Amino acid sequence: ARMVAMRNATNNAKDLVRDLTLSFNKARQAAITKEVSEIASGAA
Amino acid sequence: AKGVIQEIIGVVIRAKFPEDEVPEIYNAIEIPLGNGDRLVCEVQQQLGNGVVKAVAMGSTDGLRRGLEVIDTGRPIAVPVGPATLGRVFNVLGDPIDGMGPIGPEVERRPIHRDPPSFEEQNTQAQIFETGIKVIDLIAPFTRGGKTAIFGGAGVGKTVVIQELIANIAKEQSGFSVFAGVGERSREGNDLIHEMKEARIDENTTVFDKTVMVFGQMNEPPGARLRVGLTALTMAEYFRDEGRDILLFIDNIFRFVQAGSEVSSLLGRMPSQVGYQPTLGTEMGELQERITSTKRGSITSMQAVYVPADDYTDPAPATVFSHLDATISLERSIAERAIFPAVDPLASTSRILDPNIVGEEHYRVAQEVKRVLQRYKDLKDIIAILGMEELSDEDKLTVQRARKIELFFSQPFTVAQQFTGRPGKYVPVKKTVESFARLLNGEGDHIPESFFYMQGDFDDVLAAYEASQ
Amino acid sequence: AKGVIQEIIGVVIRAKFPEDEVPEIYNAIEIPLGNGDRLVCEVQQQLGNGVVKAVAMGSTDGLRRGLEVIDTGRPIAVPVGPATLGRVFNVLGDPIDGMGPIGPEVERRPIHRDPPSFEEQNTQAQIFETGIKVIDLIAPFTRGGKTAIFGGAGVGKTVVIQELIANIAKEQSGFSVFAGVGERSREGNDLIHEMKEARIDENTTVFDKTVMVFGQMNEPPGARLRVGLTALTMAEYFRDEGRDILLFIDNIFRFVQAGSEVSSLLGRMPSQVGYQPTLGTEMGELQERITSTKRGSITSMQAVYVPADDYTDPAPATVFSHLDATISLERSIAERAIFPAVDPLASTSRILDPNIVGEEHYRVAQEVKRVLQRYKDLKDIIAILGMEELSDEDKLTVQRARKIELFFSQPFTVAQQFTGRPGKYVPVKKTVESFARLLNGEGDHIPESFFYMQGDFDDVLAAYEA
Amino acid sequence: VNVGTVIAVGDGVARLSGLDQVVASEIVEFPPKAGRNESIYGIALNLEQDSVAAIILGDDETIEEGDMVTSTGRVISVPVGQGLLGRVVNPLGQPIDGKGPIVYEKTRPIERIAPGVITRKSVDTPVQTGIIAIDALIPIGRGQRELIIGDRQTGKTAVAIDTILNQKGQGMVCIYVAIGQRRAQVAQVVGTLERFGAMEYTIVVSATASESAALQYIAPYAGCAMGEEIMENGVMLNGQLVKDALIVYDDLSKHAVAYRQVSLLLRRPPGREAYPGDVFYLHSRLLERAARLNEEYGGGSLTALPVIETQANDVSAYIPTNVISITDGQIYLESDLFNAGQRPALNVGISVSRVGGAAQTRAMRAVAGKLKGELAQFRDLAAFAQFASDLDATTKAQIERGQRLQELLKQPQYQPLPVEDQVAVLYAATNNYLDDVPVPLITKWRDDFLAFLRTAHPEVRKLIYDNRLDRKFPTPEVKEALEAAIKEFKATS
Amino acid sequence: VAGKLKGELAQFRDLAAFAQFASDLDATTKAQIERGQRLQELLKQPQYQPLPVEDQVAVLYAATNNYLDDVPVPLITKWRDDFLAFLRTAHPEVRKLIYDNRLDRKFPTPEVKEALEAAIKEFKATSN
Ligand SMILES: Nc1ncnc2c1ncn2[C@@H]1O[C@H](COP(=O)(O)OP(=O)(O)OP(=O)(O)O)[C@@H](O)[C@H]1O
Ligand SMILES: [Mg+2]
Repeated sequence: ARMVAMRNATNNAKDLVRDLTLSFNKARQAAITKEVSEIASGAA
Repeated sequence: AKGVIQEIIGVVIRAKFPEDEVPEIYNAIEIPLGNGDRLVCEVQQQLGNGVVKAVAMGSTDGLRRGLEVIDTGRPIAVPVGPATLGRVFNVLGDPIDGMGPIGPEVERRPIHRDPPSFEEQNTQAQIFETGIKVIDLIAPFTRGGKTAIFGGAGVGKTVVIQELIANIAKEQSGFSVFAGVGERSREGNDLIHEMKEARIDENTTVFDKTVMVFGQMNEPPGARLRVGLTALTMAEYFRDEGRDILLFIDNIFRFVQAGSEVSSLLGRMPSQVGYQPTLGTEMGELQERITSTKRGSITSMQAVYVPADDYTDPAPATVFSHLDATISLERSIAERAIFPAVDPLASTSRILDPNIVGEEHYRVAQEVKRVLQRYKDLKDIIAILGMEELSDEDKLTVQRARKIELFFSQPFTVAQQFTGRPGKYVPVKKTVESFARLLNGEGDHIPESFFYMQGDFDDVLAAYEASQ
Repeated sequence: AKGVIQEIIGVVIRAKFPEDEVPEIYNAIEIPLGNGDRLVCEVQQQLGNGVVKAVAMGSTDGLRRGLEVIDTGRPIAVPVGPATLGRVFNVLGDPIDGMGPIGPEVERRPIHRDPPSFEEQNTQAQIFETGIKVIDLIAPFTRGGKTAIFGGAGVGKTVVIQELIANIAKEQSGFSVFAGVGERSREGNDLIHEMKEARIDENTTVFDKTVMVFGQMNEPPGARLRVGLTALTMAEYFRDEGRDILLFIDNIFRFVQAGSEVSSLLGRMPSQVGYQPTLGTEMGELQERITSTKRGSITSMQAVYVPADDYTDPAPATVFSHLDATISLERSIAERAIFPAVDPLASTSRILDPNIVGEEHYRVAQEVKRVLQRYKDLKDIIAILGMEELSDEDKLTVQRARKIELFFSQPFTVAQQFTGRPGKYVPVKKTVESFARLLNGEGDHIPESFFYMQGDFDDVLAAYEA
Repeated sequence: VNVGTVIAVGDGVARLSGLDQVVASEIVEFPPKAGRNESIYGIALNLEQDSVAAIILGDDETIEEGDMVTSTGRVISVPVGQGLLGRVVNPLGQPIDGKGPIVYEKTRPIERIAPGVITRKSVDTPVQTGIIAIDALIPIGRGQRELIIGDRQTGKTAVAIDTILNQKGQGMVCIYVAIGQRRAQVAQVVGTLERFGAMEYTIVVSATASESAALQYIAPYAGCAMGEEIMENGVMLNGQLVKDALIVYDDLSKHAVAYRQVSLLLRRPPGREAYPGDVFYLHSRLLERAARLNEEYGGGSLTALPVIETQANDVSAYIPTNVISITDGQIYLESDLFNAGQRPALNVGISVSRVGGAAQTRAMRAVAGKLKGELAQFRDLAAFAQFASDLDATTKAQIERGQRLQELLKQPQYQPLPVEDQVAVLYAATNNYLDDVPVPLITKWRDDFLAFLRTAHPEVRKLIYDNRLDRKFPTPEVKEALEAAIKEFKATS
Repeated sequence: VAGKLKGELAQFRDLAAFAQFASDLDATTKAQIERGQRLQELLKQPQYQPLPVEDQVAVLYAATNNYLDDVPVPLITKWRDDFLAFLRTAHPEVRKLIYDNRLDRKFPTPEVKEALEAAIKEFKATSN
């Protein structure tokens, strides 16, 4: 039972890692966009 | 008077006037435009030797440089009074319904007025029953105060607004004003017309007690920018004479987005994500006019659209500080088929006070938040480890929290178009009693699926007995 | 013509011209370098009274303001024809190999052509038969359609490229163009030179059947931006003759990055994550001349480097918007000596639908992926408790899945001299029949071996008998 | 006074000095010169002092500094009428199919305000897409805005093309606007429309990826101008005057990208996701013109089917949420369902159509309401589906019923189903007449069943078609006839 | 007085990890987490009801010196309120004494220590 529970928990953790990776990449793209936007605004 | 257009940048028109006849900051100028119909622009800036920058509030896509502009000398004047009741207007105050134009004898008031002073502020407020369980329990709708719903694209802001209007528009005890700033002309209007004209209050329809100013998504930025001010001017007359006003503004965001487009065309230095530098001041100038004073009360219900699903966007972040009651609609709740979609933990209200709303109501609301706060604290543990690892009382609180989430769902009378569930009107007392019984333990044996799309607790019990 | 340099800011320069005869956009102005050599700059903007802003595409370190500039009156003229075959060029069309100049008799065409009109496009999509079993079954090519390959270059990507070139050369008209966009001078130029000259097919080396255009790392961003257009210009001559061309573009993301750098240098406002505002338009100028027309077809395989690991990043997103098939080379599949290390589960293709490749091809491909997907799910469980716990039939799927993934191996004619094994070209119909007959039950008694580096099922049986 | 000279050609914008008497959105001509036989047009937008910025509708390398420009005296407009029918054209109205020049009696100005609030009426007449799932759970009416939003290769274009194909005898003028699509995909769509003979009522406006960002920005507006002309004036189709049009804008995400490129090349301030601050205004003014006019204003309609491409099933992005807020209903096409084999992949749990439910044939909703209920039960019991032998008879029966319904919804491409066939199949499946049928062949069964009604009982199909407007569709005559039809077909099979 | 409060609250926050999951913790940790909950419930002050320095000092002394251990958590706040009423009615002199010598280096003066623990014990008998 512990083996099955840890298998399920590992699968859930991997799914959560995938979701968090998607969210982190979205945040990274947003941060780069914000940085370049404010740098271009300061330059102009 | 009698200037000439120099530049036409988008909907922003720069015009040169004589040196001693420059229009004021908020005056309205007019392009004859031929054909007997004229384009009414509103000055925004004064740039120098008779040059003024104005916002077209119109198509402004068929006029050339060098066209003459006539200075009216006054800001936009809209009709006010009982003559505006039961009529539909533009941003300019010109009716668009089939009925005739407003007569000259009707008073014309400028759409730009000072908000009520600090003396005139009326801080007295009381609960307004709306028949929606989550609204009347977690974030009570406030009579004489400012409230709004902040929802994403896919959530049901329009459904909630229409249900609210259907519930509270028959027993108005006063007139009402609806402003359709930046909203679909399919549902936002022309089917609120169908519902408002169908509703009858002792042989007088609800539409006969309503002033509706539109300026919707199709209009250029200027119309969406000043339609809110026009509606406020039409409602301030009724407030000043003592009549209670139900004010329903749609997508205050769309008001802010237009300001953003106007500022971008005006050449102002952009702030944050392309927004205007004068975002806070514009929001204040519009919202401080939406206040209940000592002469009359305005019961205002607003909607706010959050770009993408970002509640940290400057527009909703600016709105949040101008409200008595906040109701946050989340996409995650909506995608769970919970069509009310209100997040109890992100929805607050100032009148949720045991002196104002009642001791039992206050206790029930605080407990319904403490539960679902214990649930939000355990979302990850349930996600990874599962339900079993929690303690017994934690399991009970999580089960009750999920039951409460299902129970906040409620069918709406205006949702019959796409949902087969008949509408339900749950009084605030019934909602409080149902949630108190749910928190006590009654209904623990009931499966959670029986709390979905129900009214008070008696309906859930009856459904359970029907399922045996 | 005969302008004068007015401004030199890095690679971006400005040239003043008379009020008339101002060069158009993309007009390849030329600056004499005080000797036979010259610096070709491509005009990207027209400013005010005769001033044109251009990208250097060269060192631009020995230049002085006021130096003479000559307008060519046309975009970068790239030599085209059979003379380009077996030769290596840069973005400007100058041959960078040991051999001498191409010569004025050879036709030169503008780099900036236009994609084929709406009439010339093929109404239906035809499958391009590469001959590799895994490629032609799991992620079949599309004639005139783009294709992406994902790998770390240590998994035999060059072997697959050489095999495709050899197959098209021997079984079709067979001319290929390799665009080394952002190509390292050591890893990507001399190593590939030796590999292509050493690899031989029917007494002809692969290098003799391909045209190689290298926009190297050390070249300015404009050169790496326009090397792909140079390669398309070179391949379009062979496409116009009715031949079928394979265009191999290495790391199209480097083309995207060069475009972004050029846009940043020109002063244009940035878009999203440090990307050019003209990302979609620039990706459409490219990869739209890669189409299957009435006269001929250009099919392209393009290596794609994914920034970080984002398939939602704007550069891989814009690349994916123009892709018909993706091939995912994977390291573990290559660590075991399966050289065609195409990951069947990750690799997909648009043309793998019943209405094009046939119902039988679709049915077998799905079943091949289905058993492999079941094997991937049981990879955990087999390491969990051992193969014993697995139920029967599931035990068959694991046994069958290992055999089929070993059967994805295929001997290559370009690798004949290295491995001493003749190459086997397996047609798409033969591949479909062989894998269907593998799935239905035939060959189950055969062990996992005898499927390794084989051709059709017929080869697997004949070997088992012997 | 009507002629000017270009003083600068840059990022797709020419400055056009000295072009007085130009209105705020003319279509300047750039008359042909040596080396350019044809004329490329431009849209003047910044009518600033002593210079007129103009987007170049085409490749910007063609024109030079000092090139003569002629003002056409016309706000940006597209030719429209009946001549556009069956022709693939540029966003400028010029033909690209090569059949011949466009014959047009009049040109409609794009970029116009929508009819308005009063000049509208609630949708009543349904649009039959031909997909069981769409026509059952996501009703679409004439003059509404329904959004097809999905993740890359998931079938948005396939759904739009099936909807276009089905509108053969429905008196619709389908308009397909390809924004940013590669030329191969536009050619394949045109060929598919030609093979099924749907081009007799279809107008295709193509703005491909290779074309300038000037196009792909006015292409949806040209298509919407054509749709407005259909809606107001109407055209002659099959000998009758049709005033109902269906427009598919395809990828508006590519339209948003093109407008972002245009704005950034004009040095306009960026907003969220580097998109210009008025991209919502872009898509709203594009889509709001799709309306259902009331009787006094013509009674016409213009159904809009925008298509949005998301990344990693992120419906919370900027453009997808903008279009979701603008449109009336959404058709979420999940990639997981598409890969699982459910090719008409619809996330029916969270896909919805706010309006158009009342704009559905009474029969179709009568047989689809409890279908929706059963699918909801299947979605709820999918959690319990993992357990084996621990489920009672009711839950197992519900799971099997939901699987049967999902297999029924699975429909092959290029096979539209008439409304009578849809309602008959839904009746048979949802009134327990398909419980004995094994799941893997149900789809096959459907085809066979249709053939039965196509051969054995044409009168049953005709009677069902005539009795679709009645308040109570399951009238005794049609109910008995249909029940006899399924009983006869099951016995033979 | 507040040093023990801060230490116990920090230590309870530290053991929240074991509190969320573990149910086999020894009696020491159970009483420790219970004291942490006591102290947390002590701080659940209402609105517009400020407590002067002497009142807070008295309540914190009562809680930190184990005089509040027997009280269940949900009533603690009520307890506190009731306690204050006691000091506002039964014994104002103890509040005056606490306020008067709140600046001395050693606050728990034997004079202060008595008549306050006595007041707490008297309140304990009167209520529950
Ligand atoms: N119902 C269906 N049955 C079978 N195949 C389908 C079905 N719908 C779509 N497909 C196939 O799926 C693939 C992608 O569909 P489609 O051409 O509509 O693309 P899309 O998802 O709209 O987007 P994109 O234009 O970006 O490729 C095509 O090969 C098409 O034939
Ligand atoms: Mg598509």
